[PDB]
Amino acid sequence: EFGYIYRLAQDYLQCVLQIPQPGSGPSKTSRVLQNVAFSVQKEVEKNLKSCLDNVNVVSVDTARTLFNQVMEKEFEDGIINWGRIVTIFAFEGILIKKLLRQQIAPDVDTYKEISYFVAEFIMNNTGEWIRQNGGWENGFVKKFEPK
Ligand SMILES: *CCC(=O)N(c1ccc(O[C@@H]2CC[C@@H](N)C2)cc1)[C@@H](C)c1ccc(C(F)(F)F)c(C#N)c1
Repeated sequence: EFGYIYRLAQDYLQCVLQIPQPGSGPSKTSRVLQNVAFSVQKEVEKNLKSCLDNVNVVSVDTARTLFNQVMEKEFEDGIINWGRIVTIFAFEGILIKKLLRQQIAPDVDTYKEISYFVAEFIMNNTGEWIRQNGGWENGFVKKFEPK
């Protein structure tokens, strides 16, 4: 459900921003996701450096527009797979790093807005495929957890 996906998206943004939230800590799914998505994010940052250096992410609306353009390109052939879902989180990590650095009126309460639209996209466009492929615990974690 939305709340579950929003918590994954929020946890990943907090991981990239170096602000882990105090308390019981991230779930097993979140821990596995942070590891795989961060690895994909680092690869994307290097491989698409010229492409990422040409944008100025001055606002949440600018980040939303950029994210939608990436999603149209990522899923243009209509196929969904777990590697593509991990790539969504990798792009939200890149967007929050650019927003911290380039946002016009830096607003600490706008990192949750990026997490929100990423969760809306995941739920609306990939949610049914995720559920049919086992959800996060029986699908995602089984595929990507350490061997
Ligand atoms: C380089 C083209 C470009 O400026 N661009 C863009 C980046 C990435 C894709 O598609 C991904 C790579 C190929 C597929 N696997 C998906 C498409 C277009 C823009 C729209 C862009 C630049 C920078 C960012 C950044 F992350 F830095 F904020 C985004 C985003 N989000 C998009």
